[PDB]
Amino acid sequence: MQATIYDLDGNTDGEVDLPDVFETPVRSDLIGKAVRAAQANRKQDYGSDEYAGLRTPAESFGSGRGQAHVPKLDGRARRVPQAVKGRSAHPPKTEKDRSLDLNDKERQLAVRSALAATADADLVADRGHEFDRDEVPVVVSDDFEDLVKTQEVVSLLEALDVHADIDRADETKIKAGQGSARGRKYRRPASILFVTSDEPSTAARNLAGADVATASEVNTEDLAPGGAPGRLTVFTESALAEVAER
Amino acid sequence: SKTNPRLSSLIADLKSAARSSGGAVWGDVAERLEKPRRTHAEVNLGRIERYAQEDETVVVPGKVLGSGVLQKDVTVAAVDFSGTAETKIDQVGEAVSLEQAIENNPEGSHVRVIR
Amino acid sequence: TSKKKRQRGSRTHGGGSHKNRRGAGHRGGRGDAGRDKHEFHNHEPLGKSGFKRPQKVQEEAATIDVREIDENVTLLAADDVAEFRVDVRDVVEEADDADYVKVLGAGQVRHELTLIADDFSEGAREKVEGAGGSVELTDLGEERQ
Amino acid sequence: SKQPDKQRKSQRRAPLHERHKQVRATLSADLREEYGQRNVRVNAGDTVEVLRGDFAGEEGEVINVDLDKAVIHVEDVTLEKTDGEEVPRPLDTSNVRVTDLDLEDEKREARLESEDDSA
RNA sequence: GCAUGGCAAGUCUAACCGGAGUAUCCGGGGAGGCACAGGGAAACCGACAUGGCCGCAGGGCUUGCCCGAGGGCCGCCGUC
RNA sequence: UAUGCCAGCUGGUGGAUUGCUCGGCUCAGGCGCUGAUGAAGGACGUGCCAAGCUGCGAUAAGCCAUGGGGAGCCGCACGGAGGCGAAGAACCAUGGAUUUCCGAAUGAGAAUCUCUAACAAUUGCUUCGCGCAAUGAGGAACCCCGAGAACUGAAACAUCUCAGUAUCGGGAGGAACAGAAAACGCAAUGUGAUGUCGUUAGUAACCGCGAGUGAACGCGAUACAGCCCAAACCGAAGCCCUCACGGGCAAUGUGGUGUCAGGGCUACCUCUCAUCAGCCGACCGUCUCGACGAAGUCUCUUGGAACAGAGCGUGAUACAGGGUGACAACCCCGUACUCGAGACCAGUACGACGUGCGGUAGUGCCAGAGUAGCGGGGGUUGGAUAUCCCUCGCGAAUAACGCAGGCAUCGACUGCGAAGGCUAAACACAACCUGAGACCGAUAGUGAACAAGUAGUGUGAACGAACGCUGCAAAGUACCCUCAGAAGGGAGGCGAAAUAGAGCAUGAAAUCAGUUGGCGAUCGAGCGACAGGGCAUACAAGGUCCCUCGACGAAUGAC
Ligand SMILES: [Cl-]
Ligand SMILES: [Cl-]
Ligand SMILES: [Cl-]
Ligand SMILES: [Mg+2]
Ligand SMILES: [Mg+2]
Ligand SMILES: [Mg+2]
Ligand SMILES: [Mg+2]
Ligand SMILES: [Mg+2]
Ligand SMILES: [Mg+2]
Ligand SMILES: [Mg+2]
Ligand SMILES: [Mg+2]
Ligand SMILES: [Mg+2]
Ligand SMILES: [Mg+2]
Ligand SMILES: [Mg+2]
Ligand SMILES: [Mg+2]
Ligand SMILES: [Mg+2]
Ligand SMILES: [Mg+2]
Ligand code: NA
Ligand code: NA
Ligand code: NA
Ligand code: NA
Ligand code: NA
Ligand code: NA
Ligand code: NA
Ligand code: NA
Ligand code: NA
Ligand code: NA
Ligand code: NA
Ligand code: NA
Ligand code: NA
Ligand code: NA
Ligand code: NA
Ligand code: NA
Ligand code: NA
Ligand code: NA
Ligand code: NA
Ligand code: NA
Ligand code: NA
Repeated sequence: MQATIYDLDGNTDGEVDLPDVFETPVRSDLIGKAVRAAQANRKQDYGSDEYAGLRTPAESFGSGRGQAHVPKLDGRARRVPQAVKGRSAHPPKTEKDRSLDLNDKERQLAVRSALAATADADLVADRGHEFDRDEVPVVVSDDFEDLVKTQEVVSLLEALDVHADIDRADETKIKAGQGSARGRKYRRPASILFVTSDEPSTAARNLAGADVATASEVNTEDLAPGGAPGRLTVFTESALAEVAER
Repeated sequence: SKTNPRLSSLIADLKSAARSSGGAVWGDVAERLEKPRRTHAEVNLGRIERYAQEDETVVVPGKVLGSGVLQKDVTVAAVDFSGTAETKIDQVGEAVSLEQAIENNPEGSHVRVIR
Repeated sequence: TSKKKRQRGSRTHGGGSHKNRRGAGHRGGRGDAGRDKHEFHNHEPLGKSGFKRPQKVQEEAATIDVREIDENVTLLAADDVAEFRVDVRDVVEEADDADYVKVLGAGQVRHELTLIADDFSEGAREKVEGAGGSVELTDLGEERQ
Repeated sequence: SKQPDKQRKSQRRAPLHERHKQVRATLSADLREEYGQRNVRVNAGDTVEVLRGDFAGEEGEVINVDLDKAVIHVEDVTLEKTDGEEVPRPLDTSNVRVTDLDLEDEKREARLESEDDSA
């Protein structure tokens, strides 16, 4: 198909062929499996102290005093799981493998498939993104990689009728639950992914909900956050070309 | 509890064809695809070459693999083909998707099932 | 929902009488205990059998059937064509950590083949010659007498 | 440290000299322009305007600055005790704006003016 | 064992290396594993890409008659 | 209708629940020894008032210097009084001063005190004098060398297994240990010090051949590094102390040479870029710390308070996180960017100084003994005839010799020189620094968020809790009445709220007081389910229900 290239003013400036991969049949099940793994693979091993509740010589009096055979020390029950201050019967364990494997092929196929869902304006709209454009992904001249101010990327985005998505991500949610106590107080919608070629866009990164990636290592997660296909993306002339062989 | 959205649709399409058109193979293939993957067909070229005949579409209710040699000029329809299978077959015949078969022949006529 | 997920409330978790799931007594003893007594059933009988030759006095032959060579002659475009001629040693995988390469005669031979290997089986020769071919024994193959 | 516990901790246990940064207030438009700084460490000499409390709107001279409790006393910003006495209502510098500076210190004034350091 | 999914006469990398958005992730790494032939204690030898018959589904036909993958019963082949 | 039953209401008791997190748990990166120059630990002191904790040591919550920092300060700890600070205090970094007694504890003794100069004790050197030195003890585990169970498993049990585990003895370091082949033995025209990771492989091997046990070579990686003696041949050409003088060591050999690319000697060729000794001496990276650091505190509404709603506007290489009277990029700390410092890498790499590498021919000059090896008895190992080690006895060769290649002997072949020594880097732990989290959230998570190894128990070894939350701000309740009264109560005052009033957020159940509805002093006990009546009921969140008649009318079905 055809890809309408845009200049830093938001005006058409020729067009390149949309590489084949963007024709890869969208497979949300495979994409979901790729995200699930990436999300599990960064989780940290945890678990209670091996000896928590075992540091005591408590013993059971056995039969004879009208008491249950529960280990006690200084007339206080201990160790056993039903006892306050006792061990945890089946606790979290450091030894547990909390990682998920995934065949390279299966994962690469998901990458290609997520790439392809990027070229479907309907999917992109269903995923939730706000925009008033018909073509997608949004391809742009390699000059984008030279921008330096966030504000400049804003103008370009407004010119491309895509800034509305950032308006969407411009709202943080204060989550329900104790995550807050561990530093996960906030969360926010995912907006535009900017795929460049030489280096992530320093100029676009701070944009509400924006994520910056590079064509050689852009993955399933940035292409389909949370395993949902169809993220409103903006590639770079050269980015678009590199992505082709992924 | 199938997971693949594509395999899921194919199955629904195969049913629509066996019901509307006079087809019986399509509903037959649809039932076998609904069964556990372990039971689906995994056929090599050697077997297609042995029981197929020209002008009679070979229908594999599974997947075709590239072991062995195929000389007959047949049209094979499968859920999928390994890269090699599809290459060898197109050299002397034609590899087709079940989705195309259902279209070019909704009455599923002059078809031979191979597993 | 899984089986495990539905156990809460069942008391026994499918073990029957609560007097069942205790120690190893419920398994007739730890591990293979009783493999000659109460649980002899389905255990290979006790006993010693045969002998082994030292690992480094053993030879491992790298084999291949004519059917494999033959089914891919055309495809082996990167290998001699003549009146085809293929050096088996260059076809067989594992042909390095192998003491030698041997051609076995399973399948058919639909071409005239000139095969070079360290060894062949009667069936392999008959088949390769019967299809108007020849079999050449390597120098290593010069170990027949 | 992105962890809330560690952030609050370091703020509550910061040594005395690191507490000056907990008693800083935004400068008025004029002062910002004059010295090229957005805020300054409120001093017991400065004049300030309350922008948030119940006393929002009122202005007065800073009477006291407690580093430990990171709080300031502003003249006339007080509470009526039961016995009738009038005591100060501690304010957080964050709800305050410095409209006038007490620059009797060569060092403070120097810091204010230099462009490589802030006061 | 089973359900689902990728690839398929193959399949998967391990430690580790490079990159990076730096525990995630992208690229590399097939060492080695299992599968691709078995039988024999060992020496050692080394197999049906189909020869026959029933016949389900399915297909065909001039509507019982053919073709009949899978399945079933035989032959035949490797080795002790 | 007393005693009383059931449910509720008002107040209480209690402290669940929800919300909150100054603590835990776990993972990761960095870093890593201290002590006779008396450590670590403990005791007792030390404040204006000082009991606990922290700090400190008779200079006692401290003294000095340099740098940073800054208008405040006098620890936790918010009182009273008083004081310190522009003579630049507080506070932070580095360095220095002080640093009681016990404590390895060392003059001798002793439950932290005492008696009349002290390296006690054991050693090395030695001016043979404690003159110069060493050792001792600590440390979270990690590490190395010795000693070494049993429960248990085998459905009993003895070998086996648990297990070379637990525990004990001795000792090192920041890492240990190992290490440049008398190797390997994919047997080869092959590999080439050592750890470690992955694999080889639950393979080979062991085993009442039961249960169980269990490698290696090699391969892919990580990191890489290779050398010094003894002797031959030389023979005082040497070394240590001392500023020197002088002394001490050393022919029982200091020093030169040399170390399987064997060496020495004799005659030659060429040459040094090997090695060894010593000099200099980092970049980068990584860890931590620090400097600077953009943009609203505008309007209306609600509110005790705007960080809320609506409206207008701004920054962003910064939309991580935290604070601030409620949901904050723009109010404050910080965050991106840029920059600086210390530590580690490392006395390493690089560079340089000195030395001199190597080759030919001749020469039976040299080359580590209770050894190699055999036997008796044991332990250990997968080690089976073929693991490693101990013990008693026996016991060789000399490179023209010897050992190994998984039974012995002889020959061949291939590999390799034991019985002397050193050796960076890659790997273990987690005390210490920092970071992180699909971990817990106060009966949880450490025993310990609090006085925590505290209170307390035991002669002792040892054992060992519970206790988090006023409020935006103390505005922490003046005055008056009452009272034996700084109690309590009444009235009153503060605040959005006192039913936030002090172990004070919320405030469940069991349960208590008062009280409301129903029952009730002639009557029977799984406390109810389902039907149906009485009596009782503010709203809300349910709105149906009753009777005449009529329509429809399954099975059944009359007078
Ligand atoms: Cl097949
Ligand atoms: Cl064998
Ligand atoms: Cl080798
Ligand atoms: Mg516990
Ligand atoms: Mg909740
Ligand atoms: Mg290989
Ligand atoms: Mg300034
Ligand atoms: Mg003494
Ligand atoms: Mg037993
Ligand atoms: Mg037995
Ligand atoms: Mg063992
Ligand atoms: Mg070996
Ligand atoms: Mg020497
Ligand atoms: Mg043993
Ligand atoms: Mg607790
Ligand atoms: Mg006792
Ligand atoms: Mg309360
Ligand atoms: Na304890
Ligand atoms: Na009881
Ligand atoms: Na783990
Ligand atoms: Na069961
Ligand atoms: Na049970
Ligand atoms: Na058993
Ligand atoms: Na038996
Ligand atoms: Na391989
Ligand atoms: Na350290
Ligand atoms: Na005190
Ligand atoms: Na001191
Ligand atoms: Na001493
Ligand atoms: Na002496
Ligand atoms: Na037993
Ligand atoms: Na017994
Ligand atoms: Na045994
Ligand atoms: Na090899
Ligand atoms: Na504020
Ligand atoms: Na012996
Ligand atoms: Na050897
Ligand atoms: Na508690």
